Amino acid sequence: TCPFYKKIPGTGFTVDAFQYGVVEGCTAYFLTHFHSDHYAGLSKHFTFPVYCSEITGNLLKNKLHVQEQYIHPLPLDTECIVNGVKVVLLDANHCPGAVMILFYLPNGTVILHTGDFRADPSMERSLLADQKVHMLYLDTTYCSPEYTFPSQQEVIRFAINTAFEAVTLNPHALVVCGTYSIGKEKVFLAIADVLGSKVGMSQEKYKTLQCLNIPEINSLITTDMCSSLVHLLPMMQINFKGLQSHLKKCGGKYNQILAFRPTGWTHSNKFTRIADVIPQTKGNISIYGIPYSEHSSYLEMKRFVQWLKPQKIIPTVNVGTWKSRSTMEKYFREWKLEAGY
Ligand code: NI
Repeated sequence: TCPFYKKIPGTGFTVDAFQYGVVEGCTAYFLTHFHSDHYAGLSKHFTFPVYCSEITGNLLKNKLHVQEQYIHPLPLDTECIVNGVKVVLLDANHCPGAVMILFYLPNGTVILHTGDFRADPSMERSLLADQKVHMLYLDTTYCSPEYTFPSQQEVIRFAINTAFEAVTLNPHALVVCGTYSIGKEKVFLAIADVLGSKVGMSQEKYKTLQCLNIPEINSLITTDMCSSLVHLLPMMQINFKGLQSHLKKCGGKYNQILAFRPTGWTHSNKFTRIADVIPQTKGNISIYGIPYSEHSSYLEMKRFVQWLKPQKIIPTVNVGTWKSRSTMEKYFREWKLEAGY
């Protein structure tokens, strides 16, 4: 049954709750972003309102085939009335189309649901700054002090450099980039731009990217693999048995694959910096794992929460075990005591 942490008190509203059938008393199902654990349940046979960003609506319509009439996109940063309740959608700094939602209840309570987010200082000067928020439904994916990671701009810098040097040394080298969902487009789009290439991909992956309101996208992606030296493949295929094979498929056109795997955190974050990363090499192929995150670091989350000073915090990730729940509450208390809310 729909968990309590996906229900907004004093509304007929639920958040990211599509896999429990008809939720009793739900007049509106919000969707924060197009990642499968969050949309699990939607199909062409959904006949209840869905409220989401414009980009998310393009993905619902074109990838899952939901019918134009049941998709209600809202603009960002704009006060909207939904079934007699004022809401606002804010950019979550997660994947394309991902939002946070602000709900202003008739009784005067104000609730922020983060969806999935990477907290940033720029959020402290958004519409959030204009009033008190009482309840915070929080993306706690990396809510532990070991989770440090660098800035996206640092990680993208590294990648642009590795690739440029490798291709300038060997003009017949391929850059491959691993993907499974939307997210992390900047990794591959940045490398393509330094190399003067479009990024080549399958027809389904091209389909996904054409929903995203990226400007000038027609100049940046293609379905013609042969014309292109940055390629996207499945992350299930980013390995030696899979790369070798893929290098065979190109028809004696490249003699070296340099590939990137953009992961959130892995335990080699604790001991090695970004400047001093190495790859795994079997022959002419080399695979690099890069810590590109679209979720808050521990410190990023902590700063945001200490600035917001909510009266109550409900975690939405890592809630399945008592040990995890207990561990997060301890951090929340630490934070509150240090700050004096
Ligand atoms: Ni997500």
